[PDB]
Amino acid sequence: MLQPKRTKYRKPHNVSYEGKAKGNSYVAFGEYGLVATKGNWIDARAIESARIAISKCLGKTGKMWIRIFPHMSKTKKPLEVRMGSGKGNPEFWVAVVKQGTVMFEVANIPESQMIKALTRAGHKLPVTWKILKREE
Amino acid sequence: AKKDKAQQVADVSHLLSTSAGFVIFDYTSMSAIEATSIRKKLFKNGSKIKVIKNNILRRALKAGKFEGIDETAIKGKLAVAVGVNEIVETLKAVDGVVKAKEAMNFVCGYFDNRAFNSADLEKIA
Amino acid sequence: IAKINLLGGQAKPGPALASVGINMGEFTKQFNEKTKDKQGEMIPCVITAYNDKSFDFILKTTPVSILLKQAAKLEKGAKNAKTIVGKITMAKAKEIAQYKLVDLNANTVEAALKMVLGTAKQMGIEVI
Amino acid sequence: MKVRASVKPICKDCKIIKRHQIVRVICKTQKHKQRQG
RNA sequence: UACUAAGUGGAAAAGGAUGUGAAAGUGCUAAAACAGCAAGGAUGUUGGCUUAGAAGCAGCCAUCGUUUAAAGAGUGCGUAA
Ligand SMILES: [Mg+2]
Ligand SMILES: [Mg+2]
Ligand SMILES: [Mg+2]
Ligand SMILES: [Zn+2]
Repeated sequence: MLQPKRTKYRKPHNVSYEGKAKGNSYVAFGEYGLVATKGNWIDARAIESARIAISKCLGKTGKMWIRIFPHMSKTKKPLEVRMGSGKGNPEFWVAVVKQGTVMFEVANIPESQMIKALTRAGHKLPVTWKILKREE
Repeated sequence: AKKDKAQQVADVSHLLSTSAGFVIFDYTSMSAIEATSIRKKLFKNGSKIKVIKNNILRRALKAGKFEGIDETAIKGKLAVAVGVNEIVETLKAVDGVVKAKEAMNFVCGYFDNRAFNSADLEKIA
Repeated sequence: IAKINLLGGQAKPGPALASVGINMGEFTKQFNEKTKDKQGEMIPCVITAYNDKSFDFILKTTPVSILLKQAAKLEKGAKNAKTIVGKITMAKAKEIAQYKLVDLNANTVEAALKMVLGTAKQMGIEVI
Repeated sequence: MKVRASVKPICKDCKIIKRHQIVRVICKTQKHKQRQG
């Protein structure tokens, strides 16, 4: 579970996922990458599921990079509570994924395992994923 | 590619031009263990069994300015058994082996700038 | 056709043969008669199982890579291919090749030479 | 027969067909019959 | 002038599919293409640890080499093996 060690403000305003791609747009560490086609809020739980999926379907020498990180937190008012009396408490951490951000990349193992590995990582995420390669 | 095919047809045509005896066989029901046995029993560089393409064999035959072998290489499975110097002992050896086999056909061949029939192959041994 | 495993000094048992109709008791003498030159060594037999009943049998050489162990002066080879322990020269390799030429289907003796390297690479023995 | 929202071949022998405007998977092994693709 | 065969039109997602049309590249082909059919489809050997046993198809030590058109320490089934 990726989580910031400390934050200046417990309850920040939510960060929109509507828009184009700011950074993390092109594969630059590996050479195959999992691009998104639909901006959405995905939490650290989905990252851990996807990362564990990649590691289980990886080999003995494959290497991976996680680009996105859940910087922003979100709150949730307790159940059966009427509106008012302040904002709720932080519950889960979410990374802001915009349309076009490369979430996972893999390298150093043959192409078929890498294509399969990215597929299982993207089935764990709500965004509509797509495979891309690194420019020569 | 085309250049390799051109090279292949040229060298097989040269080999059949400098050779003296040829006989055609089929590849129906004999084992690879048996195939290695035929190679060792011959053991002569003049005698050589080879799988040739039907198309490549006819085209090399056109370059060999021979005639009449066309009926052999039509709608059939073709082997090449080239013999240098003495070919009677090679034909005798292959005839003994097909008798030791279960079933076999045997198609007309070419030797001494003359052609033979099926019965003429039976007596050529 | 059956490739059956029978000891050279003890080949009288074996019920599987009896299922095909082979005359086991008459043929026991034939099994033991031509293996006394290699007593103690384990020698399997190929059987031309058929209904003619005149079953022609052929003996067979003990499996390879045990003389490699004997020549390498070690009991068991390395558990890692990269790790090299045994070394074998061309003279020991060629004695094995002319020994094993009988069971091999190679036409030439250099083909049998590079058989020794091929099983030695599996065994991990450097070819020097 | 297994009714699933997604149908894919299980073994290399499974073959996808489209019968009565419905895609199904047929194979020698009857444990691998799928429908409602 | 084209497209759709779903009454889609005339409500929906993640996911799945030899539905169909258009386009842009690349491989082979009348020196014969692809599918199917007819044949072969190997030897050391059943390599060796290993496992009651595996030895073409348990984990391995790896992932051999020749003959040859081709053949794999095998494609599965399968055999205690
Ligand atoms: Mg409707
Ligand atoms: Mg489709
Ligand atoms: Mg289309
Ligand atoms: Zn199936």
